[PDB]
Amino acid sequence: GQGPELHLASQFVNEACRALVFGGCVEKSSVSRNPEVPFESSAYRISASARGKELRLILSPLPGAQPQQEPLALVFRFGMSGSFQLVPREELPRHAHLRFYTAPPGPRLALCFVDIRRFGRWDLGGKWQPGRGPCVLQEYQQFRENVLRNLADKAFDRPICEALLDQRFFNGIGNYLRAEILYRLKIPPFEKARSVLEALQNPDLLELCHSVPKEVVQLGGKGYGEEDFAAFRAWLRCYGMPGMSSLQDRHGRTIWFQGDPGPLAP
DNA sequence: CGTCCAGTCTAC
DNA sequence: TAGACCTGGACGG
Repeated sequence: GQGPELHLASQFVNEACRALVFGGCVEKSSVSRNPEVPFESSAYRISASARGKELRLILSPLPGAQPQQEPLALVFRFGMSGSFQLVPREELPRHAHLRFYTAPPGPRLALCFVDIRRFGRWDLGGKWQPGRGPCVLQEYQQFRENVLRNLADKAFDRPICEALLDQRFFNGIGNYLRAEILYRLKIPPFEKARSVLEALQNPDLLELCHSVPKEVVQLGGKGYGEEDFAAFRAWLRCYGMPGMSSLQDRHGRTIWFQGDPGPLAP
């Protein structure tokens, strides 16, 4: 997932879990190299928030719950294929790598972090990743200022299409988003980032870093629901669209665009 | 059957 | 940085 997917995932967890009580342990799959979640309570609620490309689950025991302990926070990064599902306890999907089980009684459900490729990671501790910039979705003015106020930084030496993936400044922006954002302003992807952003001292390039992902959020769903996917493929104008160019950036990631590749092309 | 394609993280 | 980390779907034979 990118910003939209992480945000929609957070809304999914909060709606799904609003009226559920969890109890017992936090089960990890045998295959997962992420840490055991050292947490057990007779009764806890789960809530989520997203910030950029990270999602924070908070495990909050009910007053009286045993053992007495304080809330525990986990941050997830999804990598290529992470997601959350609320499933029947005895019908876990494949690659359900972390599972929270609803308490005795009630219909026995499991909230599962599902990650086919296992590129996703989780950390004990609620801290956002130090060095990630503010969320392009929920912290727009802070994100905007964090870029224009630090254009001297060497990150802006790189092609704009590469800078847009630097989560220190574009926390939430990933591959389809950079293609879709640049196509809307017909900016060559290998224009120098500083050159494009100097200008901004018309929805402009930093506004699109906010408004474009917000469009994806308003599409809704996307595993949070199959025509959900069709609605997305329809929304796309550039990424993987017939008649568009593609190149490799210097980290081997495919940028989609129309026309002028731009000066710093390989 | 095979090939090729789809975001960190970390060792050097 | 260059390579590591994984599965599954879309292809072509």
